[PDB]
Amino acid sequence: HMLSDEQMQIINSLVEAHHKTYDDSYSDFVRFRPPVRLSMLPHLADLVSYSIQKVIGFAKMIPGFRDLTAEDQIALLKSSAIEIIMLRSNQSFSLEDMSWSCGGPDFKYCINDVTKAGHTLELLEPLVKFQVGLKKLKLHEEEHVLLMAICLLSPDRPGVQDHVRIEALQDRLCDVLQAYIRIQHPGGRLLYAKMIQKLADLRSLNEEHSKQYRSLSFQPEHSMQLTPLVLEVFGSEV
Amino acid sequence: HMLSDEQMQIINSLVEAHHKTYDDSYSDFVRFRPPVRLSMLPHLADLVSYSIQKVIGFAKMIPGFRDLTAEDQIALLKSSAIEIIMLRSNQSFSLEDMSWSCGGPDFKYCINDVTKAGHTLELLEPLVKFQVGLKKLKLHEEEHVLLMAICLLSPDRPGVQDHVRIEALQDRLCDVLQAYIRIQHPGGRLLYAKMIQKLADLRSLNEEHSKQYRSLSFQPEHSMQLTPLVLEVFGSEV
Amino acid sequence: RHKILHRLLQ
Amino acid sequence: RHKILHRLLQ
Ligand SMILES: C=C1/C(=C\C=C2/CCC[C@@]3(C)[C@H]2CC[C@]3(C)C#CC#CC(O)(C(F)(F)F)C(F)(F)F)C[C@@H](O)C[C@@H]1O
Ligand SMILES: C=C1/C(=C\C=C2/CCC[C@@]3(C)[C@H]2CC[C@]3(C)C#CC#CC(O)(C(F)(F)F)C(F)(F)F)C[C@@H](O)C[C@@H]1O
Repeated sequence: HMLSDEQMQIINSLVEAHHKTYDDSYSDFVRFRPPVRLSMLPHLADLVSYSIQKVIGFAKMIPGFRDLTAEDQIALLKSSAIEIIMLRSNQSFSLEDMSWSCGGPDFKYCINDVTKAGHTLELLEPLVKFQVGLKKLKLHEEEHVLLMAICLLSPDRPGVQDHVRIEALQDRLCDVLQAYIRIQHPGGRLLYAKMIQKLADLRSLNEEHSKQYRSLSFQPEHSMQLTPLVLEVFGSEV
Repeated sequence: HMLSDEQMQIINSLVEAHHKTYDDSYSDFVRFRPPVRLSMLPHLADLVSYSIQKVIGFAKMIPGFRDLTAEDQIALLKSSAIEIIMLRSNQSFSLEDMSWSCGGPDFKYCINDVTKAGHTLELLEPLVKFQVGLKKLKLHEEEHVLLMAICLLSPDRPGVQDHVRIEALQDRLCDVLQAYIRIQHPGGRLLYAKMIQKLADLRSLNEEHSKQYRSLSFQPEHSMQLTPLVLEVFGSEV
Repeated sequence: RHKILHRLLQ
Repeated sequence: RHKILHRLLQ
């Protein structure tokens, strides 16, 4: 087999969208509230808020997303956001020092750093285990970006309305991945399954984060250190 | 005449409260989102949000404030906050370079800096004219701190309920000032009047800021750069 | 609600 | 409302 022109286009517009919303230099991080070693909460809130905007710009360039109703777009984004963030953050994750390295020693976050931002080992341990497994799948750019769009276009989210249209989108995308791997990836005949499972892991991870963020956001002394966008996206308004 | 022990105490607890809520080193400013030359909006929002917390800690130590109902305390704070900020900010204002200098060249804000945070000359011009006049009154520490507490305890604010109790507080404080000046300040027999007028100027200034903040906060691209506390205090919820 | 998300979604 | 102001006012 070989991919169709339509499939090929999808890959193209997706990879372009990724490059336009991911700055490999992390130079913008100097505009965040500085890291402090809940001393790390201001910087990581600034980090997540930044990533949410990037995740939004990415989604806007996914073929078909823009053509959903705003309600649905917000619904998909509000529930998949942290998963896209965990997914995209694999690019900065490093196995050699088991942390996310972002252009410097100040912007290197280990588990202990994130523990000073109000999270527990109950999240951070499966998260790092997740990032390693995902790292070990040695995904192509095309695969990485596909997987993220698949995650965005999951129809089993709370709040979606046109589940029929969103499922059609996700399937179209999965075919592109299942195909791509078959043709363009040597030695990956279990990979699709391995990626699908990575999605199932993200749901658990989403749940644990949501528990902990809920704990965090319920204390005004801490939620005041969050950002209006974070509060909007991770908050529970209908 | 000479001040009573009660008046003397009031002065004492007020000056102590000022020192506890004003860090003359401005070292905490390195924890704000950096200044950029609406490039200055993130840093000044971080600056104001910081000052609001200090203004709150100050008010908490004013004799009698703590004994009001929370409703009233919030009402007094929500409407006087920016005035206390303009008032307290005189301490960093400098006539030699016509700007607020806060420990460095990065933390030196002229009119042009604040114009990059979403404000117009319509505010910033009378503001600087205000800061100069106030600077020229060469207030004692005791007078400066009194004037701020008077401003906080104004009963003519929207939302106050026990205007009777708050007026009693403010008068008690004004007597302390009117007295202090008489006794402890040589050559200030017009000063009380000059300070009272400074209060009337602040109301105009409050109005102009409120117009402009309302303009600013109505644009999501800008309000997202503000902070949860700023939004709470300067926002209009009842 | 979601004032910011609506804007960011242009 | 005013969740933060209530806290900051202890
Ligand atoms: C975010 C990215 C990168 C690193 C990601 C990293 C490394 C730092 C920790 C992050 C952020 C992790 C992914 C998820 C995790 C463990 C978290 C969290 C959180 C949280 C909060 O509850 C908190 F704490 F209040 F801030 C929330 F919701 F407010 F934001 C760096 C680059 O790859 C870009 C990518 O876009
Ligand atoms: C605040 C202080 C100092 C300088 C103050 C200064 C110098 C900088 C500009 C300030 C902040 C001025 C007093 C008032 C003014 C012209 C302003 C403003 C504003 C505004 C906002 O609308 C904006 F823009 F969105 F951020 C608001 F509401 F969101 F905050 C420095 C020290 O004296 C401490 C003192 O506590």
